[PDB]
Amino acid sequence: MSTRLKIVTIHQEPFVYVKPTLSDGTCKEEFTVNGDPVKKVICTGPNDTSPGSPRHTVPQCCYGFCIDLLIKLARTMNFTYEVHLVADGKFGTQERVNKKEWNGMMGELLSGQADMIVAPLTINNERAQYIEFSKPFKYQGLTILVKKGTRITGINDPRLRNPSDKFIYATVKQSSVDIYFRRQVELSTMYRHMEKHNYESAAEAIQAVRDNKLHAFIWDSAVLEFEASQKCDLVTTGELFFRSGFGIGMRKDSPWKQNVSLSILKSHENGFMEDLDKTWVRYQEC
Amino acid sequence: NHLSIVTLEEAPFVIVEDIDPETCVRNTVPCRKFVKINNSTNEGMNVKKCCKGFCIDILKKLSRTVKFTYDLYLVTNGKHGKKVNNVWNGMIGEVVYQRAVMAVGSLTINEERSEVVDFSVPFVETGISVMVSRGTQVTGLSDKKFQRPHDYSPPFRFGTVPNGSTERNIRNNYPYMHQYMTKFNQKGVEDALVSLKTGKLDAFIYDAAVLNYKAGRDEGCKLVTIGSGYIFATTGYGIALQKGSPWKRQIDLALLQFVGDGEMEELETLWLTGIC
Ligand SMILES: CCN(Cc1cc(=O)n2c(C(=O)NC)c(C)sc2n1)c1ccc(F)cc1
Ligand SMILES: N[C@@H](CCC(=O)O)C(=O)O
Repeated sequence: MSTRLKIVTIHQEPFVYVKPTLSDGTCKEEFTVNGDPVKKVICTGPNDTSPGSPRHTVPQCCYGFCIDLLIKLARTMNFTYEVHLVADGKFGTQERVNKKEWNGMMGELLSGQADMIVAPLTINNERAQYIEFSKPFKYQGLTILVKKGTRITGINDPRLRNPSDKFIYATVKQSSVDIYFRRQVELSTMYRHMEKHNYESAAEAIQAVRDNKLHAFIWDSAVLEFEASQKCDLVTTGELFFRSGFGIGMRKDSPWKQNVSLSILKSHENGFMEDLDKTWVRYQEC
Repeated sequence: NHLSIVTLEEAPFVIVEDIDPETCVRNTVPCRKFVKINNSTNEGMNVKKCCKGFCIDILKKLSRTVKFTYDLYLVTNGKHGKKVNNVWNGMIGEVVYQRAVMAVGSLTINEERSEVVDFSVPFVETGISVMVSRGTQVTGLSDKKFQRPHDYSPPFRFGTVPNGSTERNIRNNYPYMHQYMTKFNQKGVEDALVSLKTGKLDAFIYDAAVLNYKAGRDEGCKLVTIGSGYIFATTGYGIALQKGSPWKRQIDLALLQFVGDGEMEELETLWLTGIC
């Protein structure tokens, strides 16, 4: 028995912060900038971060923009949910197996493992052929994150348009940014360099730009522009090459698709989405 | 395959032109407007006008990609869309009461409209923006000059063009501001830009994408959008389609292709980019 929605998510600060449960299996009482309590959910994701390894599922503490938004969509539409993290830690791309299959959250949604995707999931043509996206809950773009000192014009710096070994840049494997370079001819000389260095996770690449084991990171501006504000040693370069929005993922059969978009609009209109942004996304300076 | 499609003029989204002294030339598509013989009869005639603009270039692209032909007309019953005694008018109205298969123009997606019609994925970011003469001090809609206008002496003068998404958003969220604004209702955008430039109005609250376009193209760059062109109650321009429409998928995937291809950034360079 159930009508309890399987919610797949990913770890992506400031959208979804994932932390351990306490010794009783409960979540730490944290309070916002305002002083209001941080809303927290339990998310049943794995522990072994290694690829091709046994996934041992363990309850964890999930909170962030996308959790507040999920709690909102839940209250509003009146539904119950269970949150779990994407078993392979990926967003979703379609790869050749003749037959093709989706990895990450996209794979999870389409396979039945999840009934909805509440994460910073970029809306694109590829995914939209297979899944239904909500009206966007965020509009951002792509930018380049570098260590303070690294000088780059933007996406058209000679160190990026003509690659080498002195300058190593990459993105997250099996994401929309991967698909973006993988489908564009003008960026063919970029993707062939980037596929040699792509990271399993955003956290890992942002770490590698801190370690100087990476020079530039092409990723989502809502995340990158945030990491720079949190970590003053890192900086974003150039304006925004390509603009994209985030949407709630569902299957094409899902009878919630209408009511999800009606809530996202209700929320934009009544300043609750600007409220979420003011709470999570836009804070700190360097 | 041959679809009835409604539009509404609003530069630079939709631009109406008169037919050549024989037919519609260049990037222009033909567009019929039903003009009344008199104001005490329903008897009128379909004038053949010539349509162009950002949305017309999206519609031109969509017919090619999605593989449809169309009969383009200009909405005469109202404007964008307004619910009057639970009966819709304008572009929205045309789609609801199955007079149009779809509506293409500067039509704002909002929850209210999404209950009656299906919207395509957004193609232009919009919402509410506040235009002033370079020098007016406003934080945003949150300003006590707006929220509480009689707290200030003399009161702040601000208006909108009623019966659109802006007026619905202000009515919905700020009841005191709304009731105050009504006395400063503007016929259209040109009146308000004049009322602004001629000091007869201190601020004009309107659609973000049109206000942003008006700032960038302003003669002497006197009129400006508050913040750096800051949008409140953020939304977008979508193609209105009938609820449960079969064209939604085909149109959404094409629009998503145009964003990815650079075809959309191209359209923004040709039509929306400004000087200021
Ligand atoms: C921030 C929430 N928004 C604005 C928004 C989202 C979006 O994805 N796009 C696209 C785009 O990338 N489309 C493929 C454009 C082009 S302009 C645009 N504006 C929003 C939210 C709800 C809504 F109904 C409309 C827009
Ligand atoms: N584009 C708006 C009209 C303009 C406005 O209200 O600012 C609509 O579709 O209602």
